[PDB]
Amino acid sequence: NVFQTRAGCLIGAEHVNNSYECDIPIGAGICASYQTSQSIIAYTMSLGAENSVAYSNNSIAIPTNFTISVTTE
Amino acid sequence: QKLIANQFNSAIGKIQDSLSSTASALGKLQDVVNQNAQALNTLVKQLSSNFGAISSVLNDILSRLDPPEAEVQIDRLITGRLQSLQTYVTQQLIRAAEIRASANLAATKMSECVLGQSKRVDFCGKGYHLMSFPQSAPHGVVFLHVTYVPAQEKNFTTAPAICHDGKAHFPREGVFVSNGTHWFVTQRNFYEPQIITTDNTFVSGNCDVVIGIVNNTVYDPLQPELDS
Amino acid sequence: ILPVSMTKTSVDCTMYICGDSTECSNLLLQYGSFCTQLNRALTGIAVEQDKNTQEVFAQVKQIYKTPPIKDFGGFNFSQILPDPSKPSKRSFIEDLLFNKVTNGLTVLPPLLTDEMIAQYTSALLAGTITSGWTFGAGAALQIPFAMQMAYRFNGIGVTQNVLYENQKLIANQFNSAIGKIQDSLSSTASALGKLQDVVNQNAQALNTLVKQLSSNFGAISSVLNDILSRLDPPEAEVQIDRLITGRLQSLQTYVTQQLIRAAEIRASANLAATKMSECVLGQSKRVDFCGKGYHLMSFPQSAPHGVVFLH
Ligand SMILES: *[C@@H]1O[C@H](CO)[C@@H](O[C@@H]2O[C@H](CO)[C@@H](O)[C@H](O)[C@H]2NC(C)=O)[C@H](O)[C@H]1NC(C)=O
Ligand SMILES: *[C@@H]1O[C@H](CO)[C@@H](O[C@@H]2O[C@H](CO)[C@@H](O)[C@H](O)[C@H]2NC(C)=O)[C@H](O)[C@H]1NC(C)=O
Ligand SMILES: *[C@@H]1O[C@H](CO)[C@@H](O[C@@H]2O[C@H](CO)[C@@H](O)[C@H](O)[C@H]2NC(C)=O)[C@H](O)[C@H]1NC(C)=O
Ligand SMILES: *[C@@H]1O[C@H](CO)[C@@H](O[C@@H]2O[C@H](CO)[C@@H](O)[C@H](O)[C@H]2NC(C)=O)[C@H](O)[C@H]1NC(C)=O
Ligand SMILES: *[C@@H]1O[C@H](CO)[C@@H](O[C@@H]2O[C@H](CO)[C@@H](O)[C@H](O)[C@H]2NC(C)=O)[C@H](O)[C@H]1NC(C)=O
Ligand SMILES: *[C@@H]1O[C@H](CO)[C@@H](O)[C@H](O)[C@H]1NC(C)=O
Ligand SMILES: *[C@@H]1O[C@H](CO)[C@@H](O)[C@H](O)[C@H]1NC(C)=O
Ligand SMILES: *[C@@H]1O[C@H](CO)[C@@H](O)[C@H](O)[C@H]1NC(C)=O
Repeated sequence: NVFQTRAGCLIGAEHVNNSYECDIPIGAGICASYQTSQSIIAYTMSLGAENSVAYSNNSIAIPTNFTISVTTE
Repeated sequence: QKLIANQFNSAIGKIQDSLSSTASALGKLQDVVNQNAQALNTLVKQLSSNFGAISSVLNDILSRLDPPEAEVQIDRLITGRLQSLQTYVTQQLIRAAEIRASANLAATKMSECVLGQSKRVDFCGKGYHLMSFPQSAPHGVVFLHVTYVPAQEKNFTTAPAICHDGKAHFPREGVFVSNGTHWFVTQRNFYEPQIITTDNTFVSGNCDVVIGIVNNTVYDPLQPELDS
Repeated sequence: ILPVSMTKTSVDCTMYICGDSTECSNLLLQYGSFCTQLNRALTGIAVEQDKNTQEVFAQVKQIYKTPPIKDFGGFNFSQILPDPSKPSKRSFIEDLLFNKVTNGLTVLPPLLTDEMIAQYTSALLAGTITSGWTFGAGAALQIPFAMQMAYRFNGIGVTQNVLYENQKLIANQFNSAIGKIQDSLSSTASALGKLQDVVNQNAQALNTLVKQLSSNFGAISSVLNDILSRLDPPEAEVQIDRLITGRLQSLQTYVTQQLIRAAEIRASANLAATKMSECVLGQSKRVDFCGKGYHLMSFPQSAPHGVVFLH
């Protein structure tokens, strides 16, 4: 059970064909994470989580309601 | 006003538990301290190393040895222990210049984001910025950026002008929209439709050159005033 | 154009200083934490080198993606919108940017890969167009394009009737203007002078850092074993005292550079992420911050260890 990355031979984690957000960055896009029999897995990460916007030359989207957040820095 | 008070207040509360149960929120400040201590330790331990010299302690090289020994030995200590400083010093200067770069950033946020209202997008944190509350922390400052994030969308059909009499009209502030019958000028960042009268619009030229214009009756505030 | 990251290197101190010896590596235990406090130095770089590119490019929650039906009112983006016909989808202008650019020493790969980057700058650039700027302050809001430009004029004080009435003629002033770049990118190898020189300066140091292995430092030879092999432990001490000193002193000279230079990139990286935040995602009011003239919008394009804004 050994994986071959771009970064190097990664022993001890099972490749996964899903793609989730990054957890422990390894290299060349391969991010390991612990998710479950809970075994360290290594999987190509999703840059973001994909979206697509419906653009049409006459159509606009106006927020009807808002929030107020508070974000430490 | 009242709703907003709560959305404020609640948002205040969560911050506490975003802290009280999580120390890693302070990671930055937490590191700056560590890296400091992490230096001194690494610096201190350098006292123990022999740098090739035949003992760690100076006295025991002093005592045991004849000066023409001690001299040549004590150099290795010095030259080593010396060089250990220049490492430790340089690390500071380089590091202490980084802080200086992050101080000059706070002194900016303090000035712009607190004392003013910042127009710089995502300088004050994601979303339109409202105000900021500094809070002191050990060797560092913590800002509470109160930001305005819009929420619930509705699609609309929008057209950039209106031919009324064949002149155009463009909205003075914020877009035209329609929900499918009644065209509405509105302000952009919040949905507050309004019937379109001349105070909302300003004429420019005539139709054709506009691209996407749409018919409508642009209401006339005056005219009913003439019912007499 | 701006640098963003520099090549993440790593140098095992122990091996460089002392290549392949049980002798040599027994002296280096005495000099103490040096080796072990270098590798911590050169990591602090390699960490942030991936923190930079994290901060510049990924400011966006989600990867947006373009609509397959391109109508912007005449503005022709196919130049900058990505290419399915490459293996990695990089819009035309993104590729010119690639071509025009020219002992224990490792080089690590960048966390985000030059393909992934091209997804971000194909998101920003793709959410800039449909969503206006509102995707920076929230979740994107589809808004027609030419009903955006009307809101990037009021930013510069020109009132929007100067768009819809000029709309066409602008599109050409635009659609053309995009064209010139290509030549000016293809004609001029000094367009990239910034990025080009960063990458040099690094590989300029190693080639200097490597030649050090060839130096006497007053010692008899630069082959660390020929001392060891020919000459005896009570002798080879001193002779190897020097090399270990020099070759070490030659690290610090190199390590110090990086920390100094990396802090420079670190400074140019923030300038990006400020543009990329303010310039791209907003409409920047800071005179000549986003380029000469009243600023309308800006289109990021990735480049190797760099970023290229079209203002
Ligand atoms: C606008 O949004 C806010 C929150 O995003 C809404 O406030 C909440 O409304 C629900 C019921 O609609 C209540 O149960 C919650 O307690 C409210 N929140 C708070 C903090 O009190 C508000 O109703 C929305 N208004 C509209 C017109 O959609
Ligand atoms: C678009 O919005 C307008 C504004 O509300 C609607 O016109 C009025 O809608 C209210 C809804 O409570 C009715 O009571 C009024 O009678 C409507 N005005 C007229 C003159 O009929 C309109 O219905 C909305 N259209 C759509 C398709 O949503
Ligand atoms: C808006 O309504 C006007 C009516 O004033 C339309 O203009 C007419 O277009 C037709 C189409 O050929 C012509 O036959 C008429 O002569 C035009 N009117 C006049 C007074 O000459 C226009 O097409 C409509 N456009 C929109 C976008 O609603
Ligand atoms: C947008 O511009 C692109 C180039 O910037 C145009 O692409 C050319 O299209 C013609 C067809 O009319 C082809 O013969 C050329 O080979 C294309 N050029 C390249 C480099 O591939 C495109 O036509 C324009 N389209 C729009 C809608 O503006
Ligand atoms: C405004 O300026 C632009 C360029 O500065 C002018 O655009 C050109 O105008 C000439 C007219 O002599 C046309 O032949 C060209 O086709 C225009 N350029 C393009 C790309 O279409 C424009 O004419 C100027 N307007 C005025 C009223 O002087
Ligand atoms: C990924 O998918 C391919 C084909 O869909 C399959 O052959 C391969 O075993 C999968 N890899 C993992 C780690 O599941
Ligand atoms: C707007 O219209 C699109 C049509 O593609 C739809 O997917 C989207 O959910 C709509 N948004 C709202 C808020 O109704
Ligand atoms: C918008 O695009 C549609 C394509 O469905 C086209 O029919 C229409 O004329 C366009 N109108 C504007 C204002 O762009």
